[PDB]
Amino acid sequence: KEVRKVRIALASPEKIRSWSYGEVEKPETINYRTLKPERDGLFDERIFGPIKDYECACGKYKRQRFEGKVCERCGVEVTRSIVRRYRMGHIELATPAAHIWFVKDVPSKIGTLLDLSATELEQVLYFNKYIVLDPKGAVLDGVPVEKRQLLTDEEDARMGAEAIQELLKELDLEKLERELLEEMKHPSRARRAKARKRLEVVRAFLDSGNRPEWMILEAVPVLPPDLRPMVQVDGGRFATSDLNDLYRRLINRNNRLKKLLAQGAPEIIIRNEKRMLQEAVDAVIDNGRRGSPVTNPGSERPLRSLTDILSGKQGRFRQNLLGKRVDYSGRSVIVVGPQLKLHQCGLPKRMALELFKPFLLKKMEEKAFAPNVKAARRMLERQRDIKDEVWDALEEVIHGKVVLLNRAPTLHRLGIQAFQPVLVEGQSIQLHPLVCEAFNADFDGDQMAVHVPLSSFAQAEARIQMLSAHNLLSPASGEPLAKPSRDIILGLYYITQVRKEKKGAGMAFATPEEALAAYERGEVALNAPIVVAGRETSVGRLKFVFANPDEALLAVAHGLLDLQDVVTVRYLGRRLETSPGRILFARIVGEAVGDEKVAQELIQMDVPQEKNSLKDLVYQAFLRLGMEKTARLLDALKYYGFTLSTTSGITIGIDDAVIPEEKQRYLEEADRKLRQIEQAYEMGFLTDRERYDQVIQLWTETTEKVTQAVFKNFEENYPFNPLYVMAQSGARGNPQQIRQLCGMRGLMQKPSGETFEVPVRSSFREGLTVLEYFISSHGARKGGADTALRTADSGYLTRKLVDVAHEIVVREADCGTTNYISVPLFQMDEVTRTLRLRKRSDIESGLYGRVLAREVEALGRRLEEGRYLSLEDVHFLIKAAEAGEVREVPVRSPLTCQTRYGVCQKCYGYDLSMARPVSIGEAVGVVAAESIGEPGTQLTMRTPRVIELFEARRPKAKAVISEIDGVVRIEEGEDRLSVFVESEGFSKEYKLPKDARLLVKDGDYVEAGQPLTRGAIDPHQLLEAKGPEAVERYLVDEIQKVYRAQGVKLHDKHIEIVVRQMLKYVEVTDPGDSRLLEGQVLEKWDVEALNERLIAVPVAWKPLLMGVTKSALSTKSWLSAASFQNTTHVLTEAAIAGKKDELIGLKENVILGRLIPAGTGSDFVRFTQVVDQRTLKAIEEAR
Amino acid sequence: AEPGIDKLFGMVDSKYRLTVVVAKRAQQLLRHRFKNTVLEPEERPKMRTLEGLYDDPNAVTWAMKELLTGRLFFGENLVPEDRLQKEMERLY
Amino acid sequence: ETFPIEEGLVLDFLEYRIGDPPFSQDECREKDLTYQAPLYARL
Amino acid sequence: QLSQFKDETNPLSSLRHKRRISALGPGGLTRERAGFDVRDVHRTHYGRICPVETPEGANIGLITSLAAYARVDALGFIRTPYRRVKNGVVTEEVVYMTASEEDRYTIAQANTPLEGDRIATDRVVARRRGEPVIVAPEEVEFMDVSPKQVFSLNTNLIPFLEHDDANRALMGSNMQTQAVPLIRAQAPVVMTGLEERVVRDSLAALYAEEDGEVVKVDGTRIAVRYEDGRLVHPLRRYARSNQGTAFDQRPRVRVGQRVDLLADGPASEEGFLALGQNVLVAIMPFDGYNFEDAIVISEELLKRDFYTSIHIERYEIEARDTKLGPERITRDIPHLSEAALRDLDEEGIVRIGAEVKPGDILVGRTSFKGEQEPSPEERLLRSIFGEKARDVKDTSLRVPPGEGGIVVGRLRLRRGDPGVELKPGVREVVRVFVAQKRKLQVGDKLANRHGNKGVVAKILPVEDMPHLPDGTPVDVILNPLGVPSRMNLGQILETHLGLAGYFLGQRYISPVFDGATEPEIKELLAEAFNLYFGKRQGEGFGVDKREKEVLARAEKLGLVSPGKSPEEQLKELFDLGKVVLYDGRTGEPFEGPIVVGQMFIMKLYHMVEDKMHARSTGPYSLITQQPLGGKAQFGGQRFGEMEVWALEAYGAAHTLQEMLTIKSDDIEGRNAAYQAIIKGEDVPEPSVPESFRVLVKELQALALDVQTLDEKDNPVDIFEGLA
Ligand SMILES: [Mg+2]
Ligand SMILES: [Zn+2]
Ligand SMILES: [Zn+2]
Repeated sequence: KEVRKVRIALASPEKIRSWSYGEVEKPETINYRTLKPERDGLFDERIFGPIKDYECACGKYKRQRFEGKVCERCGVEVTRSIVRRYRMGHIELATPAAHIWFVKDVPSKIGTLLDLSATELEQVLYFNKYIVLDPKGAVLDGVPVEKRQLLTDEEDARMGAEAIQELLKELDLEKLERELLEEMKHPSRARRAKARKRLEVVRAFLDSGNRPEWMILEAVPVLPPDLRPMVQVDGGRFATSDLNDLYRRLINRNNRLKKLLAQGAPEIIIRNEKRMLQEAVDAVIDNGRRGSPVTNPGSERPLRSLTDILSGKQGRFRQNLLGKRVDYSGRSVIVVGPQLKLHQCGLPKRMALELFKPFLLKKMEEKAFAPNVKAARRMLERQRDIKDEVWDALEEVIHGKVVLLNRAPTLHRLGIQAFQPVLVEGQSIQLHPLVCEAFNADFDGDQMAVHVPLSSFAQAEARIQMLSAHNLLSPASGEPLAKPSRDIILGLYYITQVRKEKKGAGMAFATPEEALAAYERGEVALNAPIVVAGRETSVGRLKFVFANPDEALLAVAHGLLDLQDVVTVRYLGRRLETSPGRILFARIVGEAVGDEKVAQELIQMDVPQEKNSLKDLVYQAFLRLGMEKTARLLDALKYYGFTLSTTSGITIGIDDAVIPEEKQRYLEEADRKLRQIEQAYEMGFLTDRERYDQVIQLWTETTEKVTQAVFKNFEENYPFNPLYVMAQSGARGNPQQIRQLCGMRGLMQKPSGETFEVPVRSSFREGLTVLEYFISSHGARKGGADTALRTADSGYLTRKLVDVAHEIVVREADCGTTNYISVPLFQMDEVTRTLRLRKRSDIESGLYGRVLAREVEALGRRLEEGRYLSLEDVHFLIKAAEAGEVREVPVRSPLTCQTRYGVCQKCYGYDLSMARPVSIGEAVGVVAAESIGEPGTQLTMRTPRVIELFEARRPKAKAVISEIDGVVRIEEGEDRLSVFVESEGFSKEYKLPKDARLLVKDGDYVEAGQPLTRGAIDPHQLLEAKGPEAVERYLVDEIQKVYRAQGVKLHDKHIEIVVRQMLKYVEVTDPGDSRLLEGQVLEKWDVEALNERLIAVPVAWKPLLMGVTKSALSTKSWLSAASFQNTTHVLTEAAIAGKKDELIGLKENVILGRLIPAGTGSDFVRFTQVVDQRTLKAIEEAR
Repeated sequence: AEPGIDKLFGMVDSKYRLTVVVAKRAQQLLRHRFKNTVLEPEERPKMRTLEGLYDDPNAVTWAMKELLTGRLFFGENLVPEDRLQKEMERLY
Repeated sequence: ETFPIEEGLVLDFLEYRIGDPPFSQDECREKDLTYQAPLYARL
Repeated sequence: QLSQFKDETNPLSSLRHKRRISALGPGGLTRERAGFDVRDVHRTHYGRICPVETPEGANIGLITSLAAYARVDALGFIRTPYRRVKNGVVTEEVVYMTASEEDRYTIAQANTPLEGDRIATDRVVARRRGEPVIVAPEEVEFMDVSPKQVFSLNTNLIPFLEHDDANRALMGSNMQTQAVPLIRAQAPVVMTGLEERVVRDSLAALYAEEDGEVVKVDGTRIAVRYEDGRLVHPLRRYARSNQGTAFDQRPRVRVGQRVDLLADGPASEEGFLALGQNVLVAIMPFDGYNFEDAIVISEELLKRDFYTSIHIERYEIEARDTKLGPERITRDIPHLSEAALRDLDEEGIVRIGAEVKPGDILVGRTSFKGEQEPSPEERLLRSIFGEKARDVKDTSLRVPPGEGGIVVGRLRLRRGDPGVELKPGVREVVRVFVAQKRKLQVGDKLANRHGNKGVVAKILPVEDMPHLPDGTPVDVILNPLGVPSRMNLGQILETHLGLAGYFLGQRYISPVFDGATEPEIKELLAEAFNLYFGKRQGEGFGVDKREKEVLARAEKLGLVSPGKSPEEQLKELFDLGKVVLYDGRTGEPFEGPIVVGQMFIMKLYHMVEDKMHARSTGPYSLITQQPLGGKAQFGGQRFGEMEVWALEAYGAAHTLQEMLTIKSDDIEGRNAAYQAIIKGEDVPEPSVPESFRVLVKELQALALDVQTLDEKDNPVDIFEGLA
């Protein structure tokens, strides 16, 4: 058959024995002082007691057995457990117990009235005074009160923890009561709960089988996992296991009990013992109380009791769910260097081999090499320098096929890609540049694993999606990625930058003079004039739209023109001004696609330079071209992409860092200004804190000036020459990193939160005054802490993300839903209490490729309702916008689309990455959270604000909201700067302490009451004072705000395909049928349950907002989940109710070794295809 | 990237659905007897490596390139997943 | 500072003596044994 | 914990440990990545008696090192940096003295300067001054006493260590922690004679005693002295280090001289702490074989075996002895009998001076043992060929995955012996030694002293390279970008001043926050040019088309001044920038005043042949039922989480699942695989998990169940239960 819905839950003690089947009880001799194995009691091989001479009867056939002594054809030698399960029976019959009954008050606590001591009896010390028989001191009832001796005042009724096992087959039929009976306790308010949770309690059981068989009478531990034995080398051996010595605790007790009672052990003793079992049971289970250290007394380690390990987090569960292991894996160092780039990959002859060893043999079969594979490995032995023709074969395992390539760490699916292969020499693996960026991890000699998918249905299920030349061009987040990052730029950048060395501005009369003459001295590639031209003359260099302007390249070919933008007159489509220092550009990028014709348009030549407009060109080539070229092209800026930077170079010299000879002047100045500034406070005017802000605010500003300077001396005096320049404009290098270099850089601040008197005595071409390279250090190291915190805190934020979002897939395409959501277009800037126009990016990555809402009339061209707004179009509105016919463009994203079944097609703007709207199937769920796959490092735990909200945590202070709206109300007073609101109906007291003192004379629904101008308070009250209205937003833009001050090339889709979650949940409100007046049920189900059922009664829900983590936990299933804080707790209310746990849930499948319903596995694609006409014309006559 | 890859992704309903088809008409293809693909003359890719040549044993690429001959369809056709072996005799 | 561990019945701590490494250097590295140096103390 | 098995790598590193210093350990200040507070905490401070460039980034701050002038007399309680008081007197009342301020070694002249604005300090701030007034002692303590006092030691040893970002240095004041006895050593053209110590006080090399006069045999030992009579002298013989270093001690002398040194050190030269090999170098790119941040070596860097070393791995192999099977070491290895053995090994142990390669038996052995008795068809073979049967499972040593090498010797041990402190219940503890004349293939890390981790690109075979107009090619490159423009530094002054070495012929001493400056190099770059240009101008030429032409742009570029014939101009270029240069590729010139200058190259520990683990099925572990097993192999490779995600990010179903399927823990699936392909074509089996099968029971442990429920409720599947 084939797996499906995964059931679980209880298995009443009656069941224990079922699996238990038999085997157990007795003692657990962990071996003999002699022949190590067996013991005839514990991990004893089922029916193996030295020479049982039996048991082999149960087995039908297969092979012989029964060898009298020693051992027969049993499992002990082979098939011993076979890693399979083997249940033990436990002899357990003693009093009671408790399978932990968790830490949420279930399987007891609730189902009575009990807790805070529901264990005052269960853990023998009180009594659940069951038994009806006229009490005395004030009636009896049926619940704990036998404070010992009292249950001796009568001298049923028992302290014994068997009472839970008592009212068991008892308050079971009364379950048809609790169902009835209880809930009937309606209204009054407050107390409205309990019974609520109580409902499920009963409601989990009932027509959902099971029993309160939570009382225990037969723990059931296996044996396999332990019988591990002697480990040598280096410096120690001897060998043993845990869970067993942990197990023992039990049986011994449960054994000593019986024989220590039968011999009449009156009262006191009895309980004090028995209970041992109880405690002894909280063993194999969860060590959560006082502990049970080994080495007893032993003040040490924790017994691996399913806590911190096995089931826990990061021990077994968090380990074997994803922390698995390939088997053809491996690793290696890191290289780079022109090859064929893309689809190509380093990989070292030998190193490789093995990965392919299998087939290797195979090909060697029929085709020479060797005969039977038998040998094969027999030839791969002790590095018998194979080489000979073999190598000439491995490339038949290689050839065409491909492999992967990962990185440590990984915060981007880019993180793998995978390249086809080839092979140079020596160890260490090479890789093509760009990809480098897709790892933002320099070449500090790092390594990278190179797994290798083997299954044919995995390869195609790779390269054509994995090939580094596919999901690396324009990537998720927004912009592109497979661009020539550093270096390559300079290599070309150089081949551009006009050059105007300025020599003069004489004059001419059309070449006779000046032109001719001047070529003796004075003037050159300057301004000049003959009637309307400068000095782009002398060399005509012409041609036609053929295959060579000829001259140009051929002109410089000799000791003539300077390839670097010297300026001659070109000829291609028509009289070109440009120099070969740019025409070449085209040609190459031209030769890529064909007929420079196209290049022309696309490219920008009237401002070459190149830097941040390269992303573009490629990025634009895309839309208009399509991968199969992007490669060739993006893969040309490779060859030449280097040679230029090569046959040109551009070193660096202590010198090169040019001190701005217009410096020592600026400096001097300020100080002076300071001089008095100080010889001012020093007199009698302005408190210290005053001049403080001053002295700083003097260089705080003097700086920028010094900054300004250098960034020009360069761009006039020594344009490109100062290589320390074109490395910051755009190519590889920051700006406030040069002024640091040459300038001065000296604002420098203290440790905690104040700024230093003096600044840095730069002239970094000269030393520093100790204190300098000191206070500098002060600030310097703090960077360090921020970087390691982010990388180490990422452990809390990315995992939760990845989680809360998960099932988000997209089968089908056309759930045509209503309520559109217009993307904001103009934001109130609180610097300008008017309206700016947004950086024109948030828009971009906030509308870049989307699925329009309702018509787009404006500027003459009409954009039909429901259309994928191409980048080309955002402009069409972006630039357009101005006019004023659109201030809120419409479209639909995840802020609506009632289908938690996935996310459906065309609802996720375009599809970011591949030029096209969401392909079908795509498990955006991934990319989703994997969107925040370039944040971490880049941020600041060190306050962290990217979650204060993300988890709906009522922030720090928040500066509380404005409940509703209406009447101003500005009541002045003593020390309570409390301003309020009202309007003939009602309101309250809004106290704004000795903090914000900003008024207002109007109303406003919830604005902010004006204290926290930034980030509304806890939406936990906004949704309340509004609804998902403005609670599926705020954050949405309130978030980005933590990215809009740290680059970030994402928005739109991604971060908005997460929210949906956080609120989806609901808190039922007075319905009928599916019960749970309180409840918390899932979204979409409610719909269905307020649909199919609609055809009756009501189900009236109520939007509800949680957090994120809380969101991740308790979900549509039970399978996934766990992986968090309350490991047990979820498994608790997991069993009970049959809980079948649907299926569609990837993380699910994965674990359960089932295909992941998505990508190329989900419902949408089971498709077929094979058919070769006469084959399809085979069943076309055979059917 | 992939030879003609651009003529793929679109000429379908969506990425995966493509890749999918591919790796089927592969085993099914070559793995079900090398001589099976639609290609006829030399349009059948080769591997002119060292001194000698031969059809790339990497089947996987035939299909890619096989999806360039009008032949072959893809979709809920012929429900007898078994009968895909109905040819498993006509091609032996 | 270590009271003469109580229970007559009273122990006493008087003077030490050390050095005399039972395994001179190198030897130890040829094998193992820390270059430990035992002591004693009259009681 | 703290014990940090000494990192005796180089002679230095080690020392640092004897210092380092941490608030970590058992005292309460403890774990990784915070408790309650740790981020806002151990930040910087108010203690100059410590460098601020040594931690790292992880358990940062909580680890560093004390400094030179610091902790004398009363170190027993709270650090105490030395202080100067104008003349022959000294004080250091802890790093607590924050009363009366102090000066910071700047400007002077026989006890008193003239700054008139004493660059002094109060507590933390840095007020202008207030020349206390009287040369009559400092303002109760004022004078850096010397510059370096501010940093540890693992610091005051880098060139213009007053010209780079702090974090550049940092990512340097720890690289030095990881060197390598290139045997050749060199002691940097640039440096601080502190190396006068470094070695000595760490006792790398050796020393002396009063009288003098050698004699010696050299070979292994060394002569004596005269004073307190004769006195032989051991040494090293490569010896084992706690990681590989393998420290030797070649020496110096010949007859009689007593100052006062004696025999070299591991990484050493005449008392001058040498660590790396300062070959030439030169900024600029080349076929980007230096992208992001990489280096380019020249095969000649192998010719003269400049870069190479050695590492000793002790191989511990035992044979306890149960009661079923007794493990021993007869050179009469079973089943597999071949010349491959008897010739080299023989009688168990293998003679010294034997070359070894992967899988090569190291100490063949036996072991009785009968775990899996007689096979079926196998019998059809045990005779078919007639090799009868065996009785002692091969059990051998066989060199790990890979380690072709030599043998500095062996070593045997045994029970009941007086000196044998073996683990009870055992006998024998074979312990053979092997070292490996390293090298430098393609991958190892180079890095300098100012922060520039290498990563060999593609070493060149002479022909190519930058051919100096006078043949000399550039042994080393190091294209800018990465950390130069980025994460800034100075070093470079370690290039220019450098060339004033292969040429000028002198080496130099460059202190910190003092001396060695931008004009210095000039006055030095001086005689240098006249010199070099000299030769050629009196040897054969002076100014050539190429060598000249460039100079062209040199001007248009915004550099050379349009002056005298190509001489003058060609000069300048020197000074700072570097002379012409061409290219062993095309042969043209390198249009641009390139830069060049012997500097410093380290080649840290992170090699490659040591940091690599490739394989296939190899492992296959039990209990875990997941890779990690082999009395030969021993690799791994995690895919754990993330790695996953990113994969499902696309539709690698059959590939994603593939991991957790066959290539992970499908057991049968495992074999189904190898067999599958081994055999031939076939989409290896679908799948069947396992680790899960585990969890199930693992779960069922407690009162649970796992109806592997089927399709439409009632089918109900509980698959796994036998098959
Ligand atoms: Mg690193
Ligand atoms: Zn038997
Ligand atoms: Zn939709």
